[PDB]
Amino acid sequence: MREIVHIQAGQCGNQIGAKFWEVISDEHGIDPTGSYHGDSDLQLERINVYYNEAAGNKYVPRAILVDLEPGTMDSVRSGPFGQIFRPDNFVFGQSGAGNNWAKGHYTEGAELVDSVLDVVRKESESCDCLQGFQLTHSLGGGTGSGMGTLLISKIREEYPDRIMNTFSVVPSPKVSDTVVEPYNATLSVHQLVENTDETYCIDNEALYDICFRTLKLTTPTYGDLNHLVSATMSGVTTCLRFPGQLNADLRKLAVNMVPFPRLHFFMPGFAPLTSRGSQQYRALTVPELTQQMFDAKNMMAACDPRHGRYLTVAAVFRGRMSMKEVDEQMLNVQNKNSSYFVEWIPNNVKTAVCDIPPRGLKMSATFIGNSTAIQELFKRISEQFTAMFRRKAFLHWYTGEGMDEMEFTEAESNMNDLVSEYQQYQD
Amino acid sequence: MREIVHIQAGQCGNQIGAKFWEVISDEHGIDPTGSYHGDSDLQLERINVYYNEAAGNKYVPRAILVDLEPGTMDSVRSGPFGQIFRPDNFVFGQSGAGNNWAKGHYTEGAELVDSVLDVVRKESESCDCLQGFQLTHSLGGGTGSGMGTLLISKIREEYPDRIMNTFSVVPSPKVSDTVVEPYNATLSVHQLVENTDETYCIDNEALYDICFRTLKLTTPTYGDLNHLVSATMSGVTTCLRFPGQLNADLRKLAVNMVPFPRLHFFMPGFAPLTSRGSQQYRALTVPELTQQMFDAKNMMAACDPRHGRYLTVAAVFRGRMSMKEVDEQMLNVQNKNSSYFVEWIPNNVKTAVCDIPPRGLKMSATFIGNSTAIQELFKRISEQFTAMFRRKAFLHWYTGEGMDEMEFTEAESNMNDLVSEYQQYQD
Amino acid sequence: MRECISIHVGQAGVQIGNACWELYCLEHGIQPDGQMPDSFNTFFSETGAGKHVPRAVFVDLEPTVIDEVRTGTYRQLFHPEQLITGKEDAANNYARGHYTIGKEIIDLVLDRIRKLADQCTGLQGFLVFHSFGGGTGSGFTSLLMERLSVDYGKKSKLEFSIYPAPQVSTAVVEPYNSILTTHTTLEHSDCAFMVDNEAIYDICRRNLDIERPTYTNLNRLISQIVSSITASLRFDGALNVDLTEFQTNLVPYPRIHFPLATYAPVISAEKAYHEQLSVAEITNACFEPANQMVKCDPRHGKYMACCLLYRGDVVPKDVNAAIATIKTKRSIQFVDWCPTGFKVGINYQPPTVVPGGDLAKVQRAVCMLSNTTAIAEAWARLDHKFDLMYAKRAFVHWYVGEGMEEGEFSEAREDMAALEKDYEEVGVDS
Amino acid sequence: MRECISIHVGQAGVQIGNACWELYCLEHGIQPDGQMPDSFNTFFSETGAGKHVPRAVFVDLEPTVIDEVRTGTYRQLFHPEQLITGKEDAANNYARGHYTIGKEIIDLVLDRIRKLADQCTGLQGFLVFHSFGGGTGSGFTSLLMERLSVDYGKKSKLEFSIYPAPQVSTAVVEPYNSILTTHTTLEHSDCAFMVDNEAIYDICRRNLDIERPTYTNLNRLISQIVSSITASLRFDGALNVDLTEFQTNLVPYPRIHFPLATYAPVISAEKAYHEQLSVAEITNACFEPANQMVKCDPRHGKYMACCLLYRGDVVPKDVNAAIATIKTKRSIQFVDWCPTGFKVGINYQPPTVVPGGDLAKVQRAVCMLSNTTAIAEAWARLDHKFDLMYAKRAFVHWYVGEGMEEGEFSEAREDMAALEKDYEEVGVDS
Ligand SMILES: Nc1nc2c(ncn2[C@@H]2O[C@H](COP(=O)(O)CP(=O)(O)OP(=O)(O)O)[C@@H](O)[C@H]2O)c(=O)[nH]1
Ligand SMILES: Nc1nc2c(ncn2[C@@H]2O[C@H](COP(=O)(O)CP(=O)(O)OP(=O)(O)O)[C@@H](O)[C@H]2O)c(=O)[nH]1
Ligand SMILES: Nc1nc2c(ncn2[C@@H]2O[C@H](COP(=O)(O)OP(=O)(O)OP(=O)(O)O)[C@@H](O)[C@H]2O)c(=O)[nH]1
Ligand SMILES: Nc1nc2c(ncn2[C@@H]2O[C@H](COP(=O)(O)OP(=O)(O)OP(=O)(O)O)[C@@H](O)[C@H]2O)c(=O)[nH]1
Ligand SMILES: [Mg+2]
Ligand SMILES: [Mg+2]
Ligand SMILES: [Mg+2]
Ligand SMILES: [Mg+2]
Repeated sequence: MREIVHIQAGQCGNQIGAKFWEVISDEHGIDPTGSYHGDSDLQLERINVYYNEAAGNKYVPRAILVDLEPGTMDSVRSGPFGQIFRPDNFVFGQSGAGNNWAKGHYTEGAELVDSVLDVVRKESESCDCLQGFQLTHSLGGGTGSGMGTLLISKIREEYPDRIMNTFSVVPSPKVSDTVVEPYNATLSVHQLVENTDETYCIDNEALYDICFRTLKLTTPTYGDLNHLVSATMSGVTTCLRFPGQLNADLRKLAVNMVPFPRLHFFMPGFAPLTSRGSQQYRALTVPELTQQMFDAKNMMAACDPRHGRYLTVAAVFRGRMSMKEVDEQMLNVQNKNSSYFVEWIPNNVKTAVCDIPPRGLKMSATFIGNSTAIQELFKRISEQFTAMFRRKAFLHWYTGEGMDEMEFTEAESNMNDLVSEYQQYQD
Repeated sequence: MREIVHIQAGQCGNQIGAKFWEVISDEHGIDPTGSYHGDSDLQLERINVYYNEAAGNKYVPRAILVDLEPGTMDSVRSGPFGQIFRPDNFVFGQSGAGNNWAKGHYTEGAELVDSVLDVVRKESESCDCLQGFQLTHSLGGGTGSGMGTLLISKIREEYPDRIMNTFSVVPSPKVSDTVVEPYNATLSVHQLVENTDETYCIDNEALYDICFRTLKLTTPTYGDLNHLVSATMSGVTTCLRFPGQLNADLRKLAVNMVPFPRLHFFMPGFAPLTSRGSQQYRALTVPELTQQMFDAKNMMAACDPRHGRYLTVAAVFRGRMSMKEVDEQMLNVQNKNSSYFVEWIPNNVKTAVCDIPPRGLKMSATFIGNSTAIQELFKRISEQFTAMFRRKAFLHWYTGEGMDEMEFTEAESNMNDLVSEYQQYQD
Repeated sequence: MRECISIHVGQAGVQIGNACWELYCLEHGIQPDGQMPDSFNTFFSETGAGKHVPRAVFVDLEPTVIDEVRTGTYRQLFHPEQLITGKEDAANNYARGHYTIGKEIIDLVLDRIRKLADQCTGLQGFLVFHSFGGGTGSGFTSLLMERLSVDYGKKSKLEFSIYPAPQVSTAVVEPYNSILTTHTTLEHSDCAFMVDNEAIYDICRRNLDIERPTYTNLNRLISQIVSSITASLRFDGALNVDLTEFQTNLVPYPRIHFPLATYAPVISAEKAYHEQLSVAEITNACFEPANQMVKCDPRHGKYMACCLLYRGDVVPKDVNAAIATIKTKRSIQFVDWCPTGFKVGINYQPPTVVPGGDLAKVQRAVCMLSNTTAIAEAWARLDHKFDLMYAKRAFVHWYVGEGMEEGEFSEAREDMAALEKDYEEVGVDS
Repeated sequence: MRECISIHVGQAGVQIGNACWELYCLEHGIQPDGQMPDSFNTFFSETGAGKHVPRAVFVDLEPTVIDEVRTGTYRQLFHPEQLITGKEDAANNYARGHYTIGKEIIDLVLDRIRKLADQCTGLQGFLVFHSFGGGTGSGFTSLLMERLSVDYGKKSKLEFSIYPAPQVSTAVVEPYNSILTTHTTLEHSDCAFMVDNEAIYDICRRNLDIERPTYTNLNRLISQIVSSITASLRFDGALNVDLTEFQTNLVPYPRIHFPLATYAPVISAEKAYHEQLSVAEITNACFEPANQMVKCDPRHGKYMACCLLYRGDVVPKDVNAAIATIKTKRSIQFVDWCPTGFKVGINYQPPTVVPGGDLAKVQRAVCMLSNTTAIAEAWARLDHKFDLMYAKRAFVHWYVGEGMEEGEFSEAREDMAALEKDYEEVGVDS
């Protein structure tokens, strides 16, 4: 019933997906072995959105574990809550994309996409009423970026009316891990522009900034960053998984945040995020959730919202809260900050409220915002790509296995066009 | 409801504010952990004026602790009642002003002050109906004087219709801690002339003299001085925090004590003050409180009121008291000493009475006096500044930090104008 | 006889229906499981032996909102045939609720309404509950009212709405849906009552002194209004108002069928002790701007017809005195072509109090329904929001991406322009 | 019928109202919670069953004393909407109480007054309690009185004010506010009763031998004065004085409506036994310059009209004897154009004593309210203080920065000057 098929591509995608399944099984009371041990009956009527019924009161996720390096799935299986997954959903090659969009899209991605599509076909036909897919991947590598773009495209010709949801970690100028990040990022955006219904631009720089200044976390590993991303992923589907005063599925957020089809790159966030020592001094009400989730430091992208205009924002509230307070806080945000919101769209905020909060907290909010500050996040990638492309740097790799200069040119042109249209609608 | 935001600048300002928060938590029955353990509901019917309701039926001060050395921050946090403050309000740098008003107002304090403005902004927006701000700072250093002056300018720019309070300790010629005290004092007093609604001139001479001759205390440390200043600060706002026969908020004292906008420098005072050995030999009555308030020795600025004329006098009484005898005492004071009160203002003394006395006393009084005797406190500072200014002494630090000599010249001109206006209203 | 069928579509409609059915079960003595430990025939049909099933139907395009009802306290009051769930939500799309999702659920609700209407013998009409901002409550309501008009015809169709507020709004595409649904609500609704969430919140804040009111209090007030409307059918009084005479008195012109509801006295428990809740003072409180259930100032509008539904300990003479005092007030204005503009009904049954509710027990209560021109500026500001979002063609690709056309938006906008012109030319003096 | 509404503005007004309502509850037997285990209809409205709410209103721009009332022993007497509270105090500023802070709270208090006035059918007038010194009690009182004048019109307006003493005053900026409030009280008031705190202090020190009296004794005395004012309307007597008759007999010219109130006998318990308190001697004590509650000298003034309000075991013949003896005394002189200048009112019921009060129980009591020229000297030194402070333009910016100009300072000054000229030219012999 409104099922979601989850796909994880690349090492980053698989890590974030494993943490997401950790937090989801925590929400629904599913043990490390996959059997129900929750207390509330509300954890089971919407168990089919992410899980399948196995023999013997056992729940298996609707997850596809995709990568070219078998070590990633070895790690995922060996970790905690890792045996819950279906053994044959794990799909793997032997080589590895080698930080190459070209090999992740043409030469060793293609032989694996057949098996991946077979698995997702089985999962989609098994489910009762599909509503869409979720893909977690990063734009820096070749497996994540390249093969996830290919997979998204294939799903789009096979399921064009279902919603395409992706959670994409984009590269950042400060946190740069591989040398060919601009190429992979540009080539991946060239297909996420027209093949996805909503894209949540994650980045490591903003996550580290959260773990520094907001959480006051001394040594943030990837576990904490993936925990934040998993919290946002759970927030965007809480309304699907639980009842509430206002209910908003993925399609409702998509229709309320995509005025024009190409502007579906959203800046996610979460609230409350508190330090261990500072959470004891903080009042916990709707206004403080509102002020946290609208704060530029809290945002999960390396672009200041104050440098642009909010086309639309979403506030997927959770927990037992008053609707007057929520709507009034959204009203005050819209009024006292009229310069930061687009004038030709009155009521820029989409508000949803669920009643089941995340474990350990009595209320939480997931900020989603379609702002014009994505233009600079894409201009950084565009200028890095242009710098590496005038001198033909590293092009011999991508050209070595089928790609050509015109594909890079068209990817850059598409990214420039999207930046220009964000600038146009910013005014 | 008429809440007050507290700010501490510099080492002296931070210590005075910490002592003030300790004594005001004792007055309102807040334990060092922040929870309420009082006995009367009057301790909570006005708890929002200084404290923010945190989750868990406990309170945190509406205070922002500001310095340029983390050492003072650590000292304030580590002491008693130091845990109550919210950790993010602790705003500090790493270099320190180094007794340089330039380093505190133009380069390093200017670099840091954006965070302070952000914190005071979120504090002022979280609260319901803000009435004003109060700042505790020195005038001899560079952190307190310079950076608190910058903060006052920014706050007045952002909140032009709110009341400014500055319990500022001024340098004195005999107990002169540092060499550059008059430079810092003149530069601070420049902007304190116009950017502050009212200023309380305190100095270490009068505090030491009280601790010598009134309290008969053999070796008073900074703690007793800070306790005296804290008691006066609490007695200023006791009408806001508690009911009374005649209420008087800070705005009422401002309009009843500032006939002209530039005359808002007051000499604070507190009564009763008796030594331990003389406690049993002294009578508990209001006329002796009036005599203790109106004599020269109880003043907390090193200005003898007998050398000047009182413009306006405030007397914030506390405890179960009779109004007839209070008014009669004030009438006798104004009659026997008509030469010491300005003649073109009838009824030079404004009286306010609160019903809740300070802890350990059944009766207390706060003296706030606006007199022309303040002018000599600026005469001494101006002549010390002029002595060091003819020879360009110590100016190279400020000049190399980014200032210019004409700033000093115009600050001196401003103080000389203030002195002249005090003299020509003294007649 | 005198049965009425309640249709609850959309999340708002279903929740308001939950409130209404809790209120009615409390009023008539029906327990939540359907046993009474007469006058209930208006809304409840006795089935078999000691079982009353309400003449309701709960339709939504998502399962969950119906699902807490199917597993809640009133799971046995209903049976799963008048609780209808779809597969996918309309997603704030009038187009999805009207064309793509509505088409495969309209037949089932239609024949459920058929089996619920052929059972009763004195059907007065229908009560449809929804919002204008939601995709379901706009599109599927439009489709359902099309079907009801083409099938039943002369039968009355009372409509309850949650109008979008001027400022308190939760959907970005809300003006689009609101403009689209009225293009059929105009010619398919006999009477359309408006309720605005912002006004109800402000009322709860002032009168009911609740700092933090949720949707449940809003639905409690709406259910109280609906109960006050239907008390004439469900009880007896000195003056009784049937739905047909209600429409005859309240609707001057076929396009002008959008009255404003209000309720009085809406007070807390502690405020009720010190209040002299006389007939005159609640009658006055009905007309003052602050208790209007829709955010609009009646002062700069002019009334056409007011239906005063008194219930409780009310006698007609003080009602006439209160109306006479109202007629002498210069601030309240009436159109010249309506010399008498008060249809009055008095009912003996006092308004009951739901356990745990914020409303206090009162001897008397008034639900005044005024058809006024004060809704014209609300519609004008909705049109301003609509053409602001329409000058840039924003969000239109979602609606036209399923089978709607641009001409639909253009014709809806010109229909609202004509309707605003109609109010302007009917409020003018002669 | 025959009702009157009490308005309490400022801290002084609210505390005096607290004393007045405690005294009234003691008088009529109504407990502090409103239950009485007729004649009370003047000041109390009976709500439902066994609940009396006072016909009062409490207004402040600061929440200290109003919340003290809301948590005091009379918290059940008033409903919360009756006690209106601001956020920021006027802070001894006429500008703040009249323009900046008074504009956003005047509408709500006028709505409360409207809802309190239509409830009663025989509204005699209003009783406004305030003080000249306070910023609220000057500015907002002037604003409320001009709004009441433009709204109600011919309804009587009686106000009780705390005029500043020549020497005993607690505000520096006091003369500005005192001049400004009278500038509008001259035309928006029907009868302004004047009270000095210093005179209350002198009476407490001499008559009641209280060495340390505070504001509660002052408010008790003022409450006794107001109770003696309203006793002729709340009970029955041999000679009854109504508010309209009071104004007609006491006010000879429209601008001359500032009488001086005296009350007698005001003595302690121990001093009451040795005194045979007859009507003649309390009548004589009323004219004693030491017993006036305004610090002024009637000897250098000239009486124009005085109203004698008697309550207790009083028969008219001894009153006539006392008045005849008063006429024969040369030290008390009257204007030539008023050959008879005594308005006599006798009430049977004696004045009650508040438990814990300083006053002693007396069989008879007199509250004389004389309109005399002795207040010209009060206006004279208030004006001298105003001029002496205004010469240097002190504190003027604290008014100019809040929607106010020096031109109206000058116009209030010249209006006061015309007032002393009026008193002087009506005090001359013909
Ligand atoms: N937020 C997170 N970022 C991660 C995590 N693991 C890796 N990364 C980041 O992802 C970026 C590159 O993505 P991956 O290393 O997963 C490359 P992928 O396996 O998708 O492709 P190939 O390795 O080229 O086959 C790089 O900046 C990493 O630091 C993780 O758990 N969380
Ligand atoms: N009354 C008090 N005076 C103090 C206290 N601490 C310091 N002082 C006095 O204040 C003066 C210097 O003030 P501070 O040391 O706080 C200078 P600040 O830290 O604001 O500037 P920098 O030293 O340039 O960073 C000097 O006369 C000190 O003796 C205190 O707790 N109480
Ligand atoms: N008064 C009140 N209004 C509600 C309630 N629930 C939803 N609404 C209003 O309904 C509007 C949107 O329609 P919804 O009811 O939320 O959704 P829907 O009618 O099911 O249609 P969909 O958008 O397809 O879900 C919002 O603007 C709310 O103001 C409620 O419980 N009480
Ligand atoms: N007789 C009497 N006079 C009072 C009492 N309380 C205050 N006053 C007088 O009121 C004057 C000041 O006005 P307040 O009532 O205190 O204050 P306010 O009217 O609210 O106006 P603000 O100053 O703006 O607060 C003082 O000069 C007092 O003389 C009281 O209890 N009894
Ligand atoms: Mg990889
Ligand atoms: Mg320092
Ligand atoms: Mg819905
Ligand atoms: Mg006051």
